[PDB]
Amino acid sequence: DDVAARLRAAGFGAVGAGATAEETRRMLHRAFDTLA
Amino acid sequence: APCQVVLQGAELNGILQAFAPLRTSLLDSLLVMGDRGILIHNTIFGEQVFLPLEHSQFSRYRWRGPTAAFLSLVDQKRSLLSVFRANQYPDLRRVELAITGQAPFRTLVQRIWTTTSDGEAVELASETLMKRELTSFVVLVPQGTPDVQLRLTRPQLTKVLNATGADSATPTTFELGVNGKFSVFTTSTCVTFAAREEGNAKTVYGENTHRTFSVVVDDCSMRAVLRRLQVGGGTLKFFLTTPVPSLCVTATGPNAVSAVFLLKPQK
Repeated sequence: DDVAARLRAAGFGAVGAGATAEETRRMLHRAFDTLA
Repeated sequence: APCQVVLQGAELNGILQAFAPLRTSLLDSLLVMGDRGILIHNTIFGEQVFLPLEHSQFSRYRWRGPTAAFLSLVDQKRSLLSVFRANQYPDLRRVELAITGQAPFRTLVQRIWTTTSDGEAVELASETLMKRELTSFVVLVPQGTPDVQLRLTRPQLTKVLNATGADSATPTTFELGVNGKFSVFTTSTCVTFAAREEGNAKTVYGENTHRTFSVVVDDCSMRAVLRRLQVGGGTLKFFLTTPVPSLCVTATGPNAVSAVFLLKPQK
């Protein structure tokens, strides 16, 4: 979709689907950090 | 059970307060659970919305194995976040989440307890909801450190939101000027405050208030979204370097939601 492309161009990290378990595990930690 | 999450006393009160201002805004959402807590994701008026519940906010939180995602709705009118709904559970005493099994076939069983029993004998008092994880799911989430942060009080955020445009024919500019002068305006509205690095209602505090910028928000849904989430005050975080700039507004408070809006790309 056009939004996923926009979000990717905005720096958003992928969680789930196309990533290893340790990768999305790392991404969630970063999201909570920046979201805090 | 391998994964256990418990809300009781203090922490249940905390979660209940976190949800109060949110009303029904997150009933239909994606629950992303992992060793860090539960990340509740949604889209409101098309904008990215997130609500992080740090594991430390629960009475007990134990997580093992890969991260897991669940659709909060067990059915059209009922959700795994309905317990936390304002006054739907008057005698609410305890809420427990248990995830059993192995990816990609784990199951979430949510058990509720009211002031009509003692302890958690399980079989005893209750109301229970069950949900299968997602086998496959994808979520784009924000990351990295914002280049600028401006903490605004309730009335300040309100002045700002009232200034932002509301249509494709009325662009909005967020501008951090030379002197540390913060302004938000349209071709018919303007509002300005004085930055100042956090070591008088026109003074806003922030981080790196020396880094100027002049960003424009697209068709701006900011006001509608934030008004819907009933955000009191909040912190504006600007991510200026990525190809597409982005403005994340995190609500002020213990377990505040955030709405992330995309800014028009520059250069």
